[PDB]
Amino acid sequence: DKISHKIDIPDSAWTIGIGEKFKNAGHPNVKYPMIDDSYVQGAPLGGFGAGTIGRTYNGGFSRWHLEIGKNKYTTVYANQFSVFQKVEGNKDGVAQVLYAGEPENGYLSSWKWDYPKESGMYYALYPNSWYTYTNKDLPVQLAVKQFSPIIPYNYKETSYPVAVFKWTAYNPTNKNVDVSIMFTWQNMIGFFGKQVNVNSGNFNKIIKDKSKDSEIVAAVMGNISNDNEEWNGEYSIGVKKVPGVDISYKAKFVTTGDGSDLWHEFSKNGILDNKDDETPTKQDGIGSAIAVNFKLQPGQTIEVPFALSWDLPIMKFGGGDKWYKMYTKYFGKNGKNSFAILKEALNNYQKWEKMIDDWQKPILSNKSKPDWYKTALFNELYYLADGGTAWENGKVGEKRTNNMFGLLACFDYNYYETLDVRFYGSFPLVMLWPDIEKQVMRQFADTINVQDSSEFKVGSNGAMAVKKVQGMIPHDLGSSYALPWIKINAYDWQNPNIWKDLNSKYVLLVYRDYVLTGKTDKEFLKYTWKSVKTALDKLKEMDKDNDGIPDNEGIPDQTYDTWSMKGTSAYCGSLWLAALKAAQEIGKVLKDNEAYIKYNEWYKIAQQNFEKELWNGEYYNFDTESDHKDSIMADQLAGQWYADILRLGDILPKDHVQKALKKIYEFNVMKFENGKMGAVNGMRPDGIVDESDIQAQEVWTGVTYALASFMKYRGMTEEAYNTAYGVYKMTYDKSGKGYWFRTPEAWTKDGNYRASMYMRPLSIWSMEV
Ligand SMILES: OC[C@H]1O[C@H](F)[C@H](O)[C@@H](O)[C@@H]1O
Ligand SMILES: [Ca+2]
Repeated sequence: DKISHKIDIPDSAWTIGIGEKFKNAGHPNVKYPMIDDSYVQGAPLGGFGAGTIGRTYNGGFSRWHLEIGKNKYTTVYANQFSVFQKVEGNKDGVAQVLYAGEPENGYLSSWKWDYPKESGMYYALYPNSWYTYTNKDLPVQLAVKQFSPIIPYNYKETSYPVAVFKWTAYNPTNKNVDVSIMFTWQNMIGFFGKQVNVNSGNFNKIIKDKSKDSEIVAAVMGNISNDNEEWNGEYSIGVKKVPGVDISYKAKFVTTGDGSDLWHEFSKNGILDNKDDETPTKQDGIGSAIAVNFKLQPGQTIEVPFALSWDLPIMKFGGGDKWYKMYTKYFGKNGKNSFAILKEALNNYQKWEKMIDDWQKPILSNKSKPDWYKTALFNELYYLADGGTAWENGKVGEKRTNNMFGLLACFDYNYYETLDVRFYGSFPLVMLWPDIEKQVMRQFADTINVQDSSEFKVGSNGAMAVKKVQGMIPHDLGSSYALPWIKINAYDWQNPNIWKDLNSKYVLLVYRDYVLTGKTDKEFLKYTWKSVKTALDKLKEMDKDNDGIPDNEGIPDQTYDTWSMKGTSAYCGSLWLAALKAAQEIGKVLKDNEAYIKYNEWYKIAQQNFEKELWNGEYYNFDTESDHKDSIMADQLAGQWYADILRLGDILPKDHVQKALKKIYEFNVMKFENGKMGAVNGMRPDGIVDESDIQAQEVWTGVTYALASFMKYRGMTEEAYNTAYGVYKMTYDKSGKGYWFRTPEAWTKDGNYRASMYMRPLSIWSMEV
């Protein structure tokens, strides 16, 4: 490997061999079908709300999130980079597709597939990823850096449906070598959203943009229809000319054929026919190819940028609503703008690289932090793009001031902005994209007094319940299968209108968003204040026994939605205490004296009774009335965790908090698989995992990262990082279960999982507060 010295990969990048088989991989541990796309994954490309494309460590474009809210795992084999090399003096050169695999059927059989093992590496530190190619049959070594401009405090470039592929080629040998790099792409119009005639009318054109000291050559792959539908738009691939490279292209090759129309040209001398052809297709799939060719002398290095863009302006959800995607603000809505997007990337990628380096640098340069922690911190952010992210710029047919936003909990539980989960998972938004965060919270504020008296069947017990109760915060803002932002509470496994955590978590999120953006945004507190008061007042009515604390009802009436709580729970009780203290403080900021006094009174009574009911001398009991009420819960002091972040001080005695955290580390971490897999949710005081429910026997990745954050604030530094390390290890390490770029909600002691691609582990960013 002589190419790594010519590029700048951070030591904390996650790494794997191209074509590496992984032997330890986990699978779903549930009864019903659950997504398992395998361990062949990579860091995604594409902006927030743009739709994303997962290019895996084997080189294939395989995890398709272009249909917003859906996960489709299938390798589009025509989408590749390929290389040609010929040493001066030899009769023939060699050509190779840079993909460690081959097609299942006979399409593209002429191409040279099966990139060999032990001949290259993949690296990822989101939003960047890299491939190096160090192959004994390729004398010139190559590397690519690929990325999308995902940039904190930037709501523009961060939305773009674009990827840059910055190639570096170096000749370590003593002979001249002719080199070509080719990007191929299928015209994917009709890949989704078209019920019949899926290729019909697709056509490709070549754009040559020649301006002094600029040449870009690009293929635009679109459809003859000017219809404005979810399926219609354009894809573009292209390259910017640099000194010493020549550009060639082929506008149209057949993807549903043997591929020799293209490959016979590329494999001969690395130079394509430059054949334009705008003839639309009928049944056949078609694609385009953009190539560069250059000669590298001994010791010479050259850099060349390619790019990919996709202009699919309309997202459609299953309930029938069509919305424009955020990036349309910047490029237009007509779906004929893929070249403009591509051109912007090709002309500005160096600036974008520097902007990404500027934001990563504070963390990467901190030599007190171990590299594994940096690997997790950056790569967990993949989910902000890959979580079915929806970000609207108007309803089709509709002009408002704000752009509504939603992140899925996951794809198996297809619910936007699940608030009980976002309590953990929204840290990167408040810390890095706070205008999005506040918009999402205003969305929730607006739902507080919505009433929908129509009834739904509760999944857990078959009983009927009201969809949405006035003054109760919703579980979610809908489903991609129905009507995001419009029809809330798509979730039906339990009735969220009786949950005891949602209203408190809402208030805690509001105050968090004020505190972590500098305690300056009084207008945000003013906007949300009525909803905060309503939320707490409604929750107070669920106190059955007049101890000043809402009573859990012997059912799963909170985020642990199969784990029953009864009476006063440590979890919901501590959240309530903290929410009361937050509301007191907002009351002071907004000069609402009567609110301050009321929530102060409620807080004092609740705090006294919480401590009396639950403090056992070593930790806080799980709750007051359940069968295993003395279980040690990993999340028992979630309210105190948030109180630390919100700078609300002690809600419980410092000494008791420290004892409880040490107990959790000693039991839930260290007695669960020797502390190498995170914190199990429930442990009995005899040191055996609590078996009352599956959720008690699970490690929750986002809960564990949050607990690590809590330990860190409380000065338990070793315990914090050891606790978090288990999650990193399981996710990323060779000794783990292969969950990179699909971190699940949960695993059991065998390492098998529930709900890959989950929002909650974004909570790792609470470790950076
Ligand atoms: O894993 C538990 C988790 O499962 C689903 F995502 C639910 O919608 C969430 O409310 C719940 O917290
Ligand atoms: Ca009570």
